[PDB]
Formats: sequence, C-alpha cells, structure tokens
Amino acid sequence: RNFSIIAHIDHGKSTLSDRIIQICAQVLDSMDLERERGITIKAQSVTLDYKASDGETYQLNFIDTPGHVDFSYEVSRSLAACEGALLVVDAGQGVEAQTLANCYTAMEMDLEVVPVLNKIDLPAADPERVAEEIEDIVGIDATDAVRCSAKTGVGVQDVLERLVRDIPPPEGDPEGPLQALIIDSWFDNYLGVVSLIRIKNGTLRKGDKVKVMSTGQTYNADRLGIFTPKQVDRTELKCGEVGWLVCAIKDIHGAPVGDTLTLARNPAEKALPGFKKVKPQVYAGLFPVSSDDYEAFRDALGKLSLNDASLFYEPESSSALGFGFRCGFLGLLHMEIIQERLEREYDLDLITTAPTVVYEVETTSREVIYVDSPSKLPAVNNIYELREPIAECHMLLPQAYLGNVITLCVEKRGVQTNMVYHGNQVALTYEIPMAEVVLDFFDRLKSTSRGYASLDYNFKRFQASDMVRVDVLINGERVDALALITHRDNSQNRGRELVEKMKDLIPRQQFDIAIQAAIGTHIIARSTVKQLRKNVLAKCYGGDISRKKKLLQKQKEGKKRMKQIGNVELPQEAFLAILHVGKDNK
Amino acid sequence: AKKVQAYVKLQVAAGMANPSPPVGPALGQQGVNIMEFCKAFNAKTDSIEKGLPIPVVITVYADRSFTFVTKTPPAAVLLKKAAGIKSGSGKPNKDKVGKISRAQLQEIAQTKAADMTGADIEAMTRSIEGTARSMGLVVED
Amino acid sequence: MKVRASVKKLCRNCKIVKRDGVIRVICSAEPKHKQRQG
RNA sequence: GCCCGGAUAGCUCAGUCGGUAGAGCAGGGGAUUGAAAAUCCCCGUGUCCUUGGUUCGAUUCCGAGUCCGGGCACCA
RNA sequence: AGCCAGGAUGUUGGCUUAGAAGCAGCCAUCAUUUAAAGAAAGCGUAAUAGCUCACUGGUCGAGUCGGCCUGCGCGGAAGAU
Ligand SMILES: Nc1nc2c(ncn2[C@@H]2O[C@H](COP(=O)(O)OP(=O)(O)NP(=O)(O)O)[C@@H](O)[C@H]2O)c(=O)[nH]1
Ligand SMILES: [Mg+2]
Repeated sequence: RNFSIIAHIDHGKSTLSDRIIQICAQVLDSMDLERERGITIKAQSVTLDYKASDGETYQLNFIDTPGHVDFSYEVSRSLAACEGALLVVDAGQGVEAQTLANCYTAMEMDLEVVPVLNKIDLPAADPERVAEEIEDIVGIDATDAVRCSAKTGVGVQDVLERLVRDIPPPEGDPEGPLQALIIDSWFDNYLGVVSLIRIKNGTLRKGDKVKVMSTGQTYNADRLGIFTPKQVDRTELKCGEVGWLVCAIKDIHGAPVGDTLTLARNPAEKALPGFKKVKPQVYAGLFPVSSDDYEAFRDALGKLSLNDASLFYEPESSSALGFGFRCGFLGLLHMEIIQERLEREYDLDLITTAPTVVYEVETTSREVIYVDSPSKLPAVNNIYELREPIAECHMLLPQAYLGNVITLCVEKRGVQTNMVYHGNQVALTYEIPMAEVVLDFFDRLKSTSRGYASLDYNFKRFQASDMVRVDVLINGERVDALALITHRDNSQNRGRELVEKMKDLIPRQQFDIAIQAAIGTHIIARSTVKQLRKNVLAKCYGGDISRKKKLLQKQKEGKKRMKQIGNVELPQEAFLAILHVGKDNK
Repeated sequence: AKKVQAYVKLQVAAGMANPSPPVGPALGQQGVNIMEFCKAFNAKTDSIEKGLPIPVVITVYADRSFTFVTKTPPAAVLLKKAAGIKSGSGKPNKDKVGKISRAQLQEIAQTKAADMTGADIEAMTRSIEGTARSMGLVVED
Repeated sequence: MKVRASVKKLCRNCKIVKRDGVIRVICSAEPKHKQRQG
C-alpha cells in the first residue's frame, strides 16, 4: 500500500508516522535542522509489513510529508508516488489554509483521501464540530472519518484497518517494460548519485543494466532495496515499491528527477508523465561573502540543488560582490534554511541581498541592451526608453479577503486584467512590475489573505516608465556601488530613506559631512554627520567676549580648510544593512 | 417584481452584454449565467442607440432565476450628446462649456417621463437644468 | 490618554465631564479622544 | 532654525514690470584631407527644482514642498 | 430629552482617476415627490451595498435653547537639609 500523509503545519502528521512504525517529532527526522525548529523538511519514504485484521499481510509504502508553503513542491511530488492520502486534522486548530491547498492539488490528481481527527485527546477539542467543518469546505466526506490520538493513543484503530479498505492496490503489470519513476534523488560522495524511485512496471534485480531515458544513459544496478526506518538492501525491488537505486551515476545531472528509468534489456516508448515545473515566489539573490569562495560555492549548488529541486538559480553579477546567484526560493523559510544548509554544511558563508531584475533599454540610437545592474546604464542623455519588466499574476482567493488583496496590488502598481471567477473562490489577475513583486509580495498575500491565496509568475512584457537612477553622494564623491533604479514617485522615499542608513553608520568625522541621494545633479535628499570640535573656550573665563571670539574664529576659519581636503574612506559599509544583511543570521 | 431578493443596480453600455471590467464581476459576483445575460441584454440593444450607458437594475433570486429590468437611458448623457461634447465641464464648472436650444430639454423630459414624476412637463424640464447646470453650460432655453 | 491643558471636543461624540476637580473628554466613538486635565 | 541669494540644455552658466529663453562646452552633423587630428561652420535635442492657484497670458506673481551657497546658533 | 416610523426621484451632478455611484480629490449645488429628506453630517465599501444624523410623523404634557455684560471660583502650577 502507498498513500502519503497530508495536513496543516503541525498536526501530528509526522507524529502519527513513527507511531505507525511503532505499531508494527522524533524519528524520521535526521539532520539537526529538523530536530531544531521541529519542522519536517525532507520527506522520508518508509516501508513495513503490516498485518491486516483479516489476516492479510499488506505491505505499506508509507511516506511522511513536510507541511509548509515553502515545501509545496516536495509535496506535489510525493503524491505522484502513491494513490493514497491520509489527511490528518486537529480537533482544535480546525482546517488550515494549507490543509485546503494540499487537497486541491490532490483533487486534480483524483487521489483518494482518508481524513482523520488527530489530537482527539484535547480538552478543548470538539471532534463532533470538526467533521462538519470539512463537508462545507474540503468537499471531502468526513461524515464519519475515524478518530484517533497520537500521543499514544488510542491507538485507534489504528486506522490502518480503515486505510487498507480505502486504498486501491497499486496498478501496474510485472513482466512488461520497466518504468520506475524517479523521486527525491539525493547525491552522495562514495556512492555517487542516489535515486529514490517508484517502480511502476516490471521489477529490478541487482547488477541489471538500467537505462535513464531522456539522458539516454545506461547503467549497472549495483545496489538497491526499500528503506526501512533504517537502511536495508534487497536483491530486487518489486513492482509497485519504493527504494533507492545506487549506481555509478557519478554525474551531477545523470539522473534528473522525474525522468523515467528502464532496464536496458527492454526499452519502452514511453511514459511516465514528467514532473512538473515550478516557479519562485520569493526571489532573492545570493552572493558569496568572499569572491574566492565562488568556485566551490558555484558547485555547492551543483550538489545541494539535486537534493532540493524546489530551488532555482542562475549566475548574476553585482557591483560590490562579484559573481553571485539570483536564487528563486518558494518562500521565506525556504530561503531561511538553505541559508543554513550551505553554511552549516559546506561552511560557505554568504550574504543575501534584495533581488536584481533585468531592464531592456533603447539608446538614443535605436537598439536594445539589458541592464542586470544599476551601475551599467547608459548616460541618461544616451537613453531613449528604459523599460520595466512586468509580471503576470494569478491569485485565487475567497471574496471575504478580496478587499484586502486588491488594495495591495494597486500600491504595487497593478492593473486588474480579470476578475471572474470560479464559484465563491475568486480568480483575480494582474500585471505588475516584477521589481515590486519579487520582494516579499508573496508574503503579504499570505498575511492579508490569512493564508488563503495562490500565485503564479513569469517574465511577461517590458514597459516604459518614468524610472530613474538614484545616486548616493558623499561629499560630492558619487558612489557607483549604491546606484538604484526606481519609479520616480517612489524615489523620494527610497531617496530620503537610503541616506538614513548612511547617517547611522558613517562614523563622525573631523569635518562636517554631507550624505545626499540625488538624481542627475539634482538632489532629492540629504542628511549630515556632525563635526567633532575642541572646546577651545574651556579656559577663558574672564567674561570679556572679544577675547573669546578670537578663539572661536579659528575654530571656524580652519574647519573651512579641513572641509575642502576632505576625503572619506568607506570600508565594509558598502555592504551590510545597505545590502539588507543587517539582520542575523547574516 | 419591484421588491428584489437581492437586486443589483448598475449602469451598463448599450453595446455589450458580456464584458468584464464593466460587468460580470459587478453583478455582486453572485450567481449569474453570464452566457445568458449576454444573449439577454444585447437582445434589447438593437432597439437602442449603441455605445451609450443604460441604467438597468437587476433582480436576483435564490432560484438563481432573475428578471433584469432595463429602464431608460440617463438624462445626464442626452444633454451632452446634443451639446456634442465628449466629456464634462473640463474647465471648472462655474465657467461654461456646452450649449442647448430651448426646444432641447423640453422633449428630454418626454424621453424620460417615466422616471420623471414631475407634474407639469415644463416643470419637469426644470429638473433637466440640474443635469445641465452641473455641466455648468448655458442652455439657450 | 492625552493630558494637555486645553481639552475641548473633537469628534461630535466627544462628551466632556468633570470628575473630581479634573475635566475629561469622553468619546465612546473613537478611543483616541480620551483626555484628562483642562 | 533664522537671515540673504539661489534651482534655466548632457555639463559650467546669462535673463526677465507680466509678453513667444539663451552662451561656452559636450553631442550630432558640414567644409578641409588621399582620412586624421586640429580648426572654422551649423543644429537646443529643455515641459526654467517638483505641486497647486490668480492673470488674456507665468521662467517671473502667490501657496505648499524637496533642495544649493554663504552668515549667525548647535557642532569631544 | 427619550421611545415608533420615513429618510425618496432626476441621478453614478461635472469632471479627474483602473474605480470615482451622498461620500479620494477640484468647480458647482439647481430641479421634481411631498410629512419631509443636504447632489450629503459621520460610519461604511477595493469599488457598490450597508448603518446613522440632518429635516418630518407619533406618542409624549411643561418649559427649552444659545450667546452677551458682570461677582467669586476650578485646570494650567515641577526643586533640591
Ligand atoms: N498532547 C498532544 N500532542 C500532540 C498530539 N498530536 C500531536 N501532538 C504534538 O503536536 C506536534 C505536532 O507533531 P508533528 O508530527 O510535528 O506534526 P507535523 O504536522 O508533522 N509537523 P510538521 O508539519 O513540521 O512536519 C508535536 O509536538 C506532537 O508531539 C496529541 O494528540 N496530543
Ligand atoms: Mg511534523
């Protein structure tokens, strides 16, 4: 039997797992990153020989799953591997936003669902109340779904009994051409690439010649077996069963996930249908803290990414950090973590920064060039039409929150291209600039809509705007490093704000200073550091004034000289906070 | 009829039945076969001059059945047409833009005598001036 | 609640009362309008 | 924060009681050369800092703002 | 003063804004139905809808109201043995 657990963040969903393992939180989790935070993060396929009440020995290809918006693509995959889908829910916390979202993916997959009242031991629990709250929402029957604890429990039934009678047997014929599906393939040093897989047709003995399809590669079958709670080898994986397929894969990209595999003894056409496509929501760019790191850091993603498809990245350049990557995270936790999976593993210290975005440009001539970075724009006389990229959007939210969401997109520069419909759940559309989107626009939807939301992006079409550079002067020493590009109305705030970071982190100088954001020669903002000054007067105390202006006159006449020679070293400031990374972990 | 189970007053172009930025979402976004309405409201349209607004309060039912009840084109629009302008005062209202014959206005009430409960038909035109005066233009009446 | 010396009403709902020797505005409407001393 | 003077082409700047704005330079062309500099010549390519108002009419006048220079006060 | 009612039509006033529907802003603010109702005094809406006051009816049966000039008071009003 297969299935794959689904639920709202924190609902016994990983608690019920090992408890199920115990029948035959802690356990399943491996990396310290899970033991801390306690959130599940990498789904661990498992298997056990369950003994049916009817005396049958059903085999259970159990699959625990992560529950977060940032782990949606770990979840969309694992559902592919199994017909089933247990759906845990709290007696108290009621239905989630994600607990709905995980289902609607399941709905198009036409998969079975087996709802369960977890945490029924709760004093505040209203289990009678709960099942009512699904019928008008999930759409799934829950009229009499089995209740159970998870603390122990109860221990009811355990519901493996009801599970098997709702779970179809796997459907695929042995003897036919091999059609294993790849799943979370994860690289290792000594063993080369490892490939978790879901055998669909035929079976897979050791030492046999497997063939990756799209790569056209063919390989020996050096080792295999299902994964128990711990590792276990087997002479062959039976049709319809999960397990790793160690082989001399060697290559970084020899067996990309979702590609079909088949024995070289007998290639098919063929299927299986391929995963899957995904798009970034948050979309920040990473830079190695030191340029020398960039080599290993370039290939740190060559290995980490394979353990984590939900990631997207391409090479990118900055004025102050050299080459770095423009990352495409699924969400703030996705970024948070990978922030540690690298440093806490490879020890590749890093610095996050707000995302770069490209700009098409046409010079005073009549041609185009794309502007990855602010520093490299044509002199403003040379420009003919700077053009902002736009991004398409596909929010899918309930009308109760509609008044909150439209309000957000309009501030972001939106244009309501569509608004209809699908029953109850509205289907809005907008075209919005990507610059205003990639920066935490996804977050406010998850805040204002109370987690009931959806999104989709793409490069769309470029558009002209009144947008301009905003240089940051320092005593007239313009700094190319801090160049910016913003729509002009936005500029006064980005203008009178950027100086405010500088004012708080430029050390006091022996002569009075003049930080000032400005467009062209025109200056839209200013702040100033104060002078240091000797007391000079601390001595005279006869009280005659003329005898005192003499001293103070020098204090003034000489600062006029020190002001003109000036010059100001600016070390690491062209970086921290000024490049976001003013907060930990940083 | 006059009392609605959930009515939706809404100005609408004569020339269309299934837009979206104008209407569709607008219907309270609550149970309407837009495929029906598009065959519905446009059917009336051939009789009416096209490209122009028409009030038409709608009457929804829990049945999901409804009887949209078109009225008559707005008085405020018909002044501008004889005036020939594509918009309003443009300049601040106290200063003039438009112009109207005294014979003009006088049939305007007759065009909309239904909505206009005014007793004397000449008296009914006094209201029309408000449609005129808000435009700020000097009718030659 | 703002102290201030010249109290006076803001919202129409504001009330003005003289508890002890002190004067006090009271708008059940908007909470911000509470005031002591005037 | 006050006082006085300012904000005019890509850059440095001249001008305005209320009457359709310019200069050098940069840029783009012409002449010259076998073509190259150089040199002479020719084109302004601006919504007169931004935003509202009065006037037939505003770069001037008025309101609000963001700014530049100098002079006081603050500025171990 | 309280308690029961009505609080409408032209019509989304004109523009300007993606939206401007009594109500984001600018100019205007007449006309009809009448017991009476501002192109609107607040709340309200993404935008409408929605809820009130203004003005009128009903019960109600005895004074009610807002300023002026003056007497005296109250807040404003924190210091070091
Ligand atoms: N007292 C009590 N605690 C319970 C019960 N069921 C679950 N928990 C606790 O609630 C938490 C949720 O467990 P967990 O398996 O992490 O849920 P999850 O949804 O898998 N978490 P995640 O989404 O991060 O993977 C754990 O601390 C678990 O011990 C219950 O019936 N009683
Ligand atoms: Mg868990």
